[PDB]
Amino acid sequence: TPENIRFVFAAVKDTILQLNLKEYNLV
Amino acid sequence: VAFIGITTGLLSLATVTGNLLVLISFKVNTELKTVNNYFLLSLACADLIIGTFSMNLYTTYLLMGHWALGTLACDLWLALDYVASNASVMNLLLISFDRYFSVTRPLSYRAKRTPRRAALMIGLAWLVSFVLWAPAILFWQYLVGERTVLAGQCYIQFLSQPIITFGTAMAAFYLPVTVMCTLYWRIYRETKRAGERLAKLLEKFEALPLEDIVAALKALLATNRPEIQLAVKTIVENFPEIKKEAEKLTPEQKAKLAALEAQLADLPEELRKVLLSMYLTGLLYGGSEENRKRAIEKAARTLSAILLAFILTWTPYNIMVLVSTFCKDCVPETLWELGYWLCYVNSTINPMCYALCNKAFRDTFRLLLLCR
Repeated sequence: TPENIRFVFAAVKDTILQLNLKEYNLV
Repeated sequence: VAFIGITTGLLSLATVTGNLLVLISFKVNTELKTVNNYFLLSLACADLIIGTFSMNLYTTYLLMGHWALGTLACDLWLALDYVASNASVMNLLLISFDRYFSVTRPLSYRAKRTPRRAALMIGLAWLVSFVLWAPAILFWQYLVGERTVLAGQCYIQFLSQPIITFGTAMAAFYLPVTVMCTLYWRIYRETKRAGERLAKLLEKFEALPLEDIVAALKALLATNRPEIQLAVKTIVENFPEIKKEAEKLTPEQKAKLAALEAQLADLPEELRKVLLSMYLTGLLYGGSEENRKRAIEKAARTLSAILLAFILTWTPYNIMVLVSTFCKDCVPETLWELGYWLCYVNSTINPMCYALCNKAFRDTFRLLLLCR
């Protein structure tokens, strides 16, 4: 559903953000 | 006399070897070639230039009473030193900008900049530094009434310019010394909020149905966007690394992850990889206060170290030259040389405090040093 897909996109964006923080060792 | 020469040679050797090791490592292994490391390489090159052509040569002039290498050598060395210093500052600022834009626009930024664009930005910063500093000094030497500094001195004549000296100093450090602070403060805020909204999202995920999760993920993936494909590629290629962090995760809830994988056995890569790499990161970094507090404290400590080091090492000159055209002869000439040396000192610590932290160099440099 629209809202569900929006939440999924938010979650994947957050996962990418955590990955990016990890890659800088700035976690 | 011995102490001065012994505290400068060791510093020069340390800076030179530290930056040369990074420069070689960037072309000594295929693992650090990532585009994110180009800024580190430029910063290391600028620091190496400083440590190999300024620290030793400044110590030479400070030990004796005059830079008797002639009006050419003095001006050229001075221009090279200032250009290298501003190159270092610009590279630090650019690294800060990339750090800020890599946590606030993850998909957009990661998908809106590939290779050449980064090299373009690095070259732009270098050219900005060169155009700001190198031309003005020598063009003034040629266009001023006369090159009137001293028969053996090497200090720049631009120091007596309320509209220029203060202006240059501000545009060189007063702007980046605050942009870096603001950007890193925003990064700290957005990594606290990131943890909070990740914990909330993970709780909602736990409450949400699984079949709907799969359907929504598949529908989002089908409408491939410019960046969603890149994020999928990154997550899938990194997944083996993420799983290793699973062991670090407590076994108290390993049943949940195992079960989620069990139902996710189908859809091998497109759904299973992303779904697991999302659930695992959510569980591990949202968690509760126990882990979130430790993570935020570690991030804040690293940020504070990186910032404070530069901010406290690069102020022994900025403020002393701001007063210089404010209080006439207010400083002791003996002190000036201390801030002069402190700037170089910054240029030395910088590779250590920026490159080793990545921890892929931490072992690679040691292995290269052992030659095996």
